[PDB]
Amino acid sequence: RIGEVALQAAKAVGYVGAGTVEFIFDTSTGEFYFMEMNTRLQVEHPVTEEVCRIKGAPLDLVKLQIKTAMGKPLTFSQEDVTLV
Amino acid sequence: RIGEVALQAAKAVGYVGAGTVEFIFDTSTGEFYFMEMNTRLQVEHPVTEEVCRIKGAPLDLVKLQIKTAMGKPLTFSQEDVTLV
Repeated sequence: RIGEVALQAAKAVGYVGAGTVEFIFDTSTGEFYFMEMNTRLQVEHPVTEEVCRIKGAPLDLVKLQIKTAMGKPLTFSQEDVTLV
Repeated sequence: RIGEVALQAAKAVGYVGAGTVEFIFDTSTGEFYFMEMNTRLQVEHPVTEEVCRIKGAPLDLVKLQIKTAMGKPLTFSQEDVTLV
């Protein structure tokens, strides 16, 4: 679900490339509320990489951003990506 | 290459669903020239199916057409499909 909310916001403003949506969460309430988003690659990009593989292959975040600039379209759905 | 030519024509007119582009070819010339296209599912659909697999799974042409009508987007690039 975190994804469905995040994709709605990025589509609404229109977005190309890589980015990060930030939330704020309370355990007692159990719900997440939007706080801020950054339209820029974070410093924490290589961290999230260790917990995601696409089509069984290692993921490179910067690679795609160059390929995104290339104009080529993607090759994978949200599905091909799995955490490990 | 047959693909690159076919995709150009379908994009130019705009197209949704399944279709077939027909060519005419001379061995002596070695080049293919456009003759006609049909904007309709052929009768020969199950034939081409035996020579194409997507993500290693059996392909169902009619299935996708319902899923295309569903509004869901695809899950595979031109690559995932291989002949066998």
